[PDB]
Amino acid sequence: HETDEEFDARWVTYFNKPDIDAWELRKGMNTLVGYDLVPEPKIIDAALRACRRLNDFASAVRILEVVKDKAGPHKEIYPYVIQELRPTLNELGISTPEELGLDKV
Amino acid sequence: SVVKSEDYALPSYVDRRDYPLPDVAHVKNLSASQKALKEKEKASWSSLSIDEKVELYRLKFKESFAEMNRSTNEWKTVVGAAMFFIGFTALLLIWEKHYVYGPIPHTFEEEWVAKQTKRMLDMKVAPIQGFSAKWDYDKNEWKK
Amino acid sequence: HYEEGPGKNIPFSVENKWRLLAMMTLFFGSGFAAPFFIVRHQLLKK
Amino acid sequence: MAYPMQLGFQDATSPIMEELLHFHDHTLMIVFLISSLVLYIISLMLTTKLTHTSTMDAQEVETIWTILPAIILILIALPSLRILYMMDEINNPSLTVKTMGHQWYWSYEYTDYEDLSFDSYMIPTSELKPGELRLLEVDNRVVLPMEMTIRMLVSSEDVLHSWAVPSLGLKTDAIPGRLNQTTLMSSRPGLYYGQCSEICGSNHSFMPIVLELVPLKYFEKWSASML
Amino acid sequence: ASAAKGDHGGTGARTWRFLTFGLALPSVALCTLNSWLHSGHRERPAFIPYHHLRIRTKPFSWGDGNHTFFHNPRVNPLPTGYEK
Amino acid sequence: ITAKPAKTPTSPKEQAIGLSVTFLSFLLPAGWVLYHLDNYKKS
Amino acid sequence: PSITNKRIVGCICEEDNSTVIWFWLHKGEAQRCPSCGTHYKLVPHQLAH
Amino acid sequence: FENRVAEKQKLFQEDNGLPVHLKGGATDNILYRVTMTLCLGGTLYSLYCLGWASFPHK
Amino acid sequence: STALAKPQMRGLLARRLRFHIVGAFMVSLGFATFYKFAVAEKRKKAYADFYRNYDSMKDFEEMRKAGIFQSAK
Amino acid sequence: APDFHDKYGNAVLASGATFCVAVWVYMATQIGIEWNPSPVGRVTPKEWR
Amino acid sequence: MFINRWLFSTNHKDIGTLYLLFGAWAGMVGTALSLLIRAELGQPGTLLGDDQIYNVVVTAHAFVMIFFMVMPIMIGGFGNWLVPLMIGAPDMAFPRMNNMSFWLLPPSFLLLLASSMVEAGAGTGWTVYPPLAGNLAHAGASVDLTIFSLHLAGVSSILGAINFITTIINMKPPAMSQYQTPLFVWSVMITAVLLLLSLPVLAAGITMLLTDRNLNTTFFDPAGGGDPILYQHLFWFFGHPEVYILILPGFGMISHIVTYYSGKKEPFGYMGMVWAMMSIGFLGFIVWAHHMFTVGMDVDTRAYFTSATMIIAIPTGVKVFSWLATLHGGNIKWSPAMMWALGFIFLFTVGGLTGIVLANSSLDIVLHDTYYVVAHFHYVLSMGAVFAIMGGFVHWFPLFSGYTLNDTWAKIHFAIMFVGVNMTFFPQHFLGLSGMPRRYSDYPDAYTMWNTISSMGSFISLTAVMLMVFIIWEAFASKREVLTVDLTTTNLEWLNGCPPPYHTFEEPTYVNLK
Ligand SMILES: CCCCCCCCCCCCCCCCCC(=O)OCC(COC(=O)CCCCCCCCCCCCCCCCC)OC(=O)CCCCCCCCCCCCCCCCC
Ligand SMILES: CCCCCCCCCCCCCCCCCC(=O)OCC(COC(=O)CCCCCCCCCCCCCCCCC)OC(=O)CCCCCCCCCCCCCCCCC
Ligand code: HEA
Ligand code: HEA
Ligand SMILES: CCCCC/C=C\C/C=C\C/C=C\C/C=C\CCCC(=O)O[C@H](COC(=O)CCCCCCCCCCCCCCCCC)COP(=O)(O)OCCN
Ligand SMILES: CCCCC/C=C/C/C=C/CCCCCCCC(=O)O[C@H](COC(=O)CCCCCCCCCCCCCCC)COP(=O)(O)OCC[N+](C)(C)C
Ligand SMILES: CCCCCC/C=C/CCCCCCCCCC(=O)O[C@H](COC(=O)CCCCCCCCCCCCCCC)COP(=O)(O)OC[C@@H](O)CO
Ligand SMILES: CCCCCC/C=C\CCCCCCCCCC(=O)O[C@H](COC(=O)CCCCCCCCCCCCCCC)COP(=O)(O)OC[C@@H](O)CO
Ligand SMILES: CCCCCCCCCCO[C@@H]1O[C@H](CO)[C@@H](O[C@H]2O[C@H](CO)[C@@H](O)[C@H](O)[C@H]2O)[C@H](O)[C@H]1O
Ligand SMILES: CCCCCCCCCCO[C@@H]1O[C@H](CO)[C@@H](O[C@H]2O[C@H](CO)[C@@H](O)[C@H](O)[C@H]2O)[C@H](O)[C@H]1O
Ligand SMILES: C[C@H](CCC(=O)O)[C@H]1CC[C@H]2[C@@H]3[C@H](O)C[C@@H]4C[C@H](O)CC[C@]4(C)[C@H]3C[C@H](O)[C@]12C
Ligand SMILES: C[C@H](CCC(=O)O)[C@H]1CC[C@H]2[C@@H]3[C@H](O)C[C@@H]4C[C@H](O)CC[C@]4(C)[C@H]3C[C@H](O)[C@]12C
Ligand code: CUA
Ligand SMILES: [Cu+2]
Ligand SMILES: [Mg+2]
Ligand code: NA
Ligand SMILES: [Zn+2]
Repeated sequence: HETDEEFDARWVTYFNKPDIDAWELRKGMNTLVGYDLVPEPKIIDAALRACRRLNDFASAVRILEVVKDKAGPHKEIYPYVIQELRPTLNELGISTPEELGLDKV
Repeated sequence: SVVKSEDYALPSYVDRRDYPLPDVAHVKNLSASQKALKEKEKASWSSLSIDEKVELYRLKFKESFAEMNRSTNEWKTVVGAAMFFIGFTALLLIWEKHYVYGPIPHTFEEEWVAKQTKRMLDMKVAPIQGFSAKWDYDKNEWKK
Repeated sequence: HYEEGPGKNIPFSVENKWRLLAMMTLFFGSGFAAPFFIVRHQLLKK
Repeated sequence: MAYPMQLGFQDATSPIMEELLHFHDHTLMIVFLISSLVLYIISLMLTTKLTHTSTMDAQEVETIWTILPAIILILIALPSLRILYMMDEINNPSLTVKTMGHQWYWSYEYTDYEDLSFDSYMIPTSELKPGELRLLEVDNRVVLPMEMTIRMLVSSEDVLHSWAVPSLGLKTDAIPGRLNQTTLMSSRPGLYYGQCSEICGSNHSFMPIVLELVPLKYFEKWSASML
Repeated sequence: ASAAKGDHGGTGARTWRFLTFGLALPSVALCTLNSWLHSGHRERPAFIPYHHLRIRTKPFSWGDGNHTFFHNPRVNPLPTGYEK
Repeated sequence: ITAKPAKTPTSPKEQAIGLSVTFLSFLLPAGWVLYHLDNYKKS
Repeated sequence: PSITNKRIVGCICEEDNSTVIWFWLHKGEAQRCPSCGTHYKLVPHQLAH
Repeated sequence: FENRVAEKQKLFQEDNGLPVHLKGGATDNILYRVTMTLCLGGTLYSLYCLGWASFPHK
Repeated sequence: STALAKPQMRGLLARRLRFHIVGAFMVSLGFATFYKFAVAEKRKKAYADFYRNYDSMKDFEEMRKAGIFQSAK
Repeated sequence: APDFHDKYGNAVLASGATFCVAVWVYMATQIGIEWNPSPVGRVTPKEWR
Repeated sequence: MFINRWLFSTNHKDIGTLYLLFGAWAGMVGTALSLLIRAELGQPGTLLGDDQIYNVVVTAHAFVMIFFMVMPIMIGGFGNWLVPLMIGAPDMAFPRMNNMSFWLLPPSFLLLLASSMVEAGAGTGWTVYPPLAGNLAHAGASVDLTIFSLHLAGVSSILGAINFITTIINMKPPAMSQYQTPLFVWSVMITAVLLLLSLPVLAAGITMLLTDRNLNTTFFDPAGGGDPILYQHLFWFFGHPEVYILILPGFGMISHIVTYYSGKKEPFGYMGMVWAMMSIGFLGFIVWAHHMFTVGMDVDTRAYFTSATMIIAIPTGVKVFSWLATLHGGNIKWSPAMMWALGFIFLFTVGGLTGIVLANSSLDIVLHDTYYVVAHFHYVLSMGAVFAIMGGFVHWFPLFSGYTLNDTWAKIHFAIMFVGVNMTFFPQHFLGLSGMPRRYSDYPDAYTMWNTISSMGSFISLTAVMLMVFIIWEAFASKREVLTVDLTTTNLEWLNGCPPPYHTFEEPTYVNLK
């Protein structure tokens, strides 16, 4: 079908819709995590900013958790994605699951 | 917090790592302070304290990913109990041998077996691989 | 109407767990014992 | 006969039984491979936290796992049917023997030349001689000439039985009103044992078959002595 | 009746395509395999000039008059026997 | 699946009773027949 | 249509999907099919309809 | 004959809570009791016959 | 500090599957080779070696002298 | 809070295994069961005729 | 109210419950019979008596497990509970006839028990071949009571088959095509077609046996020109479809369980799964004489039945691979029902493969009427049909009852049963290859070691069965009421709550056509 870039672009466009609603945010993330991939930082970036326009801090944190979960045993992926998101995390005031202690069992 | 049976037709909360954003919030009713916190959530999140961010997370969700995904000691119980009941089974077999089974036939007496073995060797039972093949007819012993 | 809900859509009572244990014990126990007593019966004939 | 802790077939006494052993080895290898492959794939599907739960297209992969099994079946069927037809090949026996099943013993008739027939009963366990085998010995063995093609004809004068000798690869049902044929050829002298192989009542476990394979001249003198 | 399967929940094109690819063409493929195995030329039988066979009451209107239309030299003898 | 806590909790002691009674309901009648097999055959 | 205030909907998202998506539709604002977002609204009545 | 189906439709649709097998009136009750009595009585008799046939009779 | 490099992020399940289906195929060939040597060929060779110089009359005479036969003392 | 398995798992596992091994070993070796193993390498053949 | 509800039922759930209770009780009877077999064989010599009492036990073991445990549980129990809910139907097509299918089974079971109490019982094998089953070698009532038991069970299932086919064809939502119904529903429809076609032929054959026994016919008696082998053809024309009847609803439940506990909304390859079950159903009618390779059939016939039998591996292999592909990428929930299904996939495959060994008529000469056959069919029945039953039971028990099992105990139960059945049946392959016959009460001494192990295995399985009863007791004793069930959007039978109301889908589902 579509290239990797066409896929990422569709998903960036989806979350960037200015008046995206909460149902669409959930439908988007719950659909995305069914694919065999960890979403590119640019996708996650768009989804966090959707959380911001929806005034939903908690879902922003959950999205970071599911990025880590989708990586499975590839422990290098999540710190890379956080690294790439740090400007957005700082701009939006999103704390990571780790900074909130939510990575404790 | 309290899920009721008469709610089964309504959208419900679940913690599943493959359904990260459930259909409802974990906590729907809000106290005065929790209302104020949701109002503050409309302003910059950088002004929320860590405790306020955690509280917002726990209003939305019940367990974190780390919590819902935790490993448990259950296997110890399962494997140990199964071995217990398998051991119990051996008690039934001891009982059966003691109270139900009588003597086995005289053909398992050591001398009978020794004679039956030689006669099987004399008729060359399974002489290519199975039985007599393993006997050294020249040295008159089992092949090493 | 008929009773609905857990413990009510079955032909046996689950209102007291010890009466239930006795009922289940007779029910499954009678099925498991029957072949042994049929064997005994056939042995006692001839 | 079988021996203690035996895992596979009794050693082959006839060329057909040897053929079966090699074909069984061939088939068992496939069985082990496929069952191992499935167990292994199970474990592989179950050992990762990575997920892919969206809809998966099936067309391409189902070619693989229809065509590969079809090929494997054909690799089984070809040697299977070869042995089948070779067992049916014409061979020109030099002797015919009949056996009739009964509740609960076998009778044998060797009527090419004289009227020779006798009954063959299990030796009771209380009467075994030291070294003899429980539930397998008979009073009158089926003596036969080694290294010759023998026509066995099987029937029954009462209920179903079945006449089997595993180390020669033989099992032919014994049906009243019907005369079933099989062919027997022992590469070796000796004693070859089998057991009734169709449920036939109270002593089905206790009506065995013992063949005694000897040189032709010994068979002839035994036959004369059994008249 | 006698077979098995079991649809009939509503007949349509999708069901008949399912039957075409899932039962009918597989049958043809199996019979094609079976035929591809039991091929190979059988030994031809001794010629015997039976008078009820190789009938010739009038010459055929083609060739030399004595060959059938799809004459196969390997397996079709003339009234006088197999050809060279 | 999720569920309510037990309406009538079955303690370990109660489970030990239920399991013991269950097992004995299978084992004692068969055990009695099998113990007496000889008396049945020798009859 | 419904003679009560909720009814189960099954939604076949794309033509010839073999998977049907099932959910309770409740009286009130239209709801979306979980899988594909198609909207549904309940129109309750008495069986004089 | 005359078509009296309408009358039977009225009878069997009467809002009296009776199940269809009794809704004809008192005769249904009698035929039901006869049937059930023969079935239950016959079944007990058959158990008796099993008991009898379960042992030898010299 | 150094940045972390970007790792592969797509198709990780499929990649794992491909690699292990291939390893399974290689092991299946490894086993079939071992089985043909240790079981199938071993059997052919045991039977061919047993019968290569087999003397059925000698075998019979040994059995006869051991007393095993009804028809031959 | 620690659950049943946290509190008791280690002991269920250790005691179950020790019991199982001990009772099967006793059953298999001490009560006269006839396993009838192969005579090969075990039995000295003895004259029978 | 009690009699109206439970003896006069017209409700598919309650009748489903009645079947589940009946089959559970039958399962105890059949388990006890199986322990008597293995007690007899657990040491050399004679325990009970000679082959007659032994093979009355064997014969009853098989009829009980097949006709009173597996088929009532899969079709009468899970079928009645689940099929109407899975298509949104308000009940079965013939809700009152449905009840007679249930109530014919206690009398059928009574007749089988009576057969074993009168005279010396029917010691025939569950195939009931003449002349052993005829009126000279089995004089007296026992075999006729057996025939009649089969008649009633046959009528029960033929009418149930009519009910299920009609319900599944006629009572889906008008927008739902047959290719939008769940796989368990397909598996029941196909099994019901097989029952409809095969049981009348069995009925014809056993009726001929009845008249040979009582009316002086001679269908199977050479003295009148009859043939015992005709009985075998008629019996096995039913008997091979019957084993696919026993496994297909199991395949259906396995598809649902594997899908559910993989966190998937659908099984992999849905139309291939439909194709495979239909192909299995069809091929299952053209293979019966692989039960007859030693009776004296012409060689070309043996070649045909060898080849046709092996074909079935192709659609069955699609199903196995499709289950593996459903697990692939799943968010695997290691529930007890998942463990049952995973054990199914593997052990069923082993038993299918040994069935392909047996399909080779040349090898079957040596394996026929030996324990190798017994090993094949207990891998697909005790570790296949039974594992699917236990998987379905633990999975849907909260739906039927409204209460949860203790999952830790259910995992212990699986573990015990898994050890016990493999310890029972795996050594039977060796006994069969080395030539131990079927239906023997005792064996030459060489066969002792594997028989001893096999019998010890059977006691482990007894312990699992006892534990199962305790687990069900503990669930009803503790009364943990279900709250939320995941994945209802693709598992309609849960969507009316646990347990669902007596009447469901009084207002049908809304499904449009577009
Ligand atoms: C696993 C293979 C199964 C094969 C099955 C084949 C078919 C057979 C029947 C299929 C039977 C399947 C049984 C599999 C057990 C799985 C355990 C588990 O993870 O359970 C889950 C855990 C809790 O786990 C969780 O909370 C989260 C979800 C579970 C973990 C998922 C993540 C896994 C991915 C990570 C792996 C990394 C490796 C990467 C590798 C990748 C490389 C790139 O529960 C626990 O603590 C306790 C569970 C106890 C299970 C014991 C039953 C054993 C029965 C067999 C007979 C035994 C006789 C003993 C008594 C003997 C007496 C003699
Ligand atoms: C398959 C069901 C599960 C397995 C259950 C039991 C598992 C344990 C055993 C089993 C461990 C797996 C290995 C299987 C074969 C072992 C015996 C053998 O040497 O078999 C030889 C042949 C013929 O023999 C001969 O002509 C040559 C004899 C060679 C003698 C050399 C000494 C060999 C060692 C002694 C064997 C010890 C006896 C074992 C006694 C075992 C008693 C229980 O017999 C046969 O055909 C038997 C036919 C069985 C057909 C079903 C195949 C299913 C396989 C599943 C494997 C996947 C991975 C298992 C992975 C297993 C984990 C799931
Ligand atoms: C659930 C019950 C069940 C099932 C499903 C089956 C399935 C099969 N059985 Fe059956 N069988 C019985 C129950 C069952 N059987 C019973 C009870 C008897 C004895 C009756 C009696 O005498 O009392 C019996 C007897 C029996 C016999 C007679 C043996 C004899 O008496 O001498 C034969 C012979 O061919 C046979 C063959 C098969 C085959 C080929 C299948 C096939 O359907 C199996 C196909 C499955 C696979 C092959 C596994 C999955 C496939 C893959 C992973 C694909 C790749 C595989 C290959 C390429 C081979 N069976
Ligand atoms: C479904 C079919 C089925 C099942 C499950 C079994 C189960 C068992 N069978 Fe089976 N057996 C047959 C069908 C079956 N058998 C048949 C057809 C024959 C041939 C008969 C003949 O030759 O004529 C036979 C023959 C046979 C023999 C050969 C007898 C001979 O040739 O002399 C043996 C010997 O060991 C044997 C042993 C066992 C054992 C130990 C079990 C154990 O695995 C059983 C253990 C217990 C269970 C599997 C529990 C049972 C289920 C429940 C309690 C249900 C629970 C209910 C709910 C959850 C709702 N059986
Ligand atoms: C799929 C493969 C076959 C396709 C069909 C092939 C042709 C059939 C055409 C029509 C059949 C009609 C006439 C039948 C005549 C015989 C033809 C039979 C088919 C055929 O082709 O038969 C061949 C003989 O052809 C011959 O004689 C010569 C045939 C040519 C001359 C035919 C002349 C007769 C025409 C009479 C027509 C009458 C029409 C009446 C209609 C009236 C309607 C009211 C057989 O070949 P062979 O070498 O003998 O044996 C083979 C040995 N290797
Ligand atoms: C005993 C039985 C065994 C006998 C032998 C059997 C061997 C079977 C071996 C088969 C290997 C097949 C592997 C296929 C995996 C590769 C496909 C995949 O896993 O990937 C999926 C392809 O899905 C698509 O469309 C296409 C459809 C979905 C593809 C995934 C499903 C196929 C999975 C097959 C699983 C087999 C499991 C084992 C069974 C034996 C997703 O890919 P996309 O690029 O679209 O999305 C990616 C998003 N991007 C574009 C931005 C990156
Ligand atoms: C839809 C069908 C599509 C077609 C598929 C192909 C079906 C073929 C059926 C052919 C039946 C007739 C064949 C007659 C030819 C003679 C055969 C014969 O006469 O065989 C006899 C039995 O016959 C017999 O047909 C017994 C005849 C009845 C056997 C029935 C078997 C199949 C039953 C299927 C029923 C399905 C339901 C149909 C209703 C809708 C056996 O005795 P012989 O074999 O002689 O052995 C003697 C020698 O070994 C030694 O001298
Ligand atoms: C050795 C001696 C053994 C003797 C065993 C005899 C066993 C059985 C005792 C039978 C007593 C029969 C009593 C009458 C049963 C009538 C069933 C009937 O007529 O069933 C109908 C459905 O079956 C349908 O149509 C189509 C089906 C109609 C079936 C009629 C009954 C057949 C009974 C015998 C069946 C086997 C026949 C042979 C097959 C080889 C109606 O279904 P219900 O759910 O009722 O209602 C639905 C409502 O909507 C109707 O208003
Ligand atoms: C195949 C399934 C069967 C599994 C095996 C059953 C396991 C053990 C069950 C125990 O059964 C009891 O055992 C007693 C002996 O231990 C028997 O008492 C008998 O023996 C006693 C001691 O000799 C006497 O006191 C009693 O009067 C006499 O009935 C008793 O009757 C029987 O119920
Ligand atoms: C509402 C439920 C109905 C339950 C009815 C229970 C009826 C019980 C009547 C008892 O009948 C017995 O059965 C036989 C016949 O009825 C008689 O035997 C005799 O009967 C035959 C008469 O036809 C003869 O052929 C035989 O010689 C002979 O055994 C016997 O004397 C008689 O006592
Ligand atoms: C055509 C039919 C249904 C397709 C649909 O309408 O969705 C499909 C469903 C299952 C398919 C079959 C199965 O996938 C099994 C076989 C797979 C082989 O690759 C082709 C033939 C094969 C026999 C397939 C032919 C055809 O594509 C089938 C029969
Ligand atoms: C009385 C009735 C008229 C129908 C109606 O209007 O009631 C008539 C019309 C058709 C008649 C039947 C048909 O003519 C067929 C039959 C013909 C015989 O000669 C008399 C009885 C027979 C069975 C008739 C009986 C009766 O007179 C019937 C039933
Ligand atoms: Cu003769 Cu069994
Ligand atoms: Cu079959
Ligand atoms: Mg047979
Ligand atoms: Na015995
Ligand atoms: Zn939709």
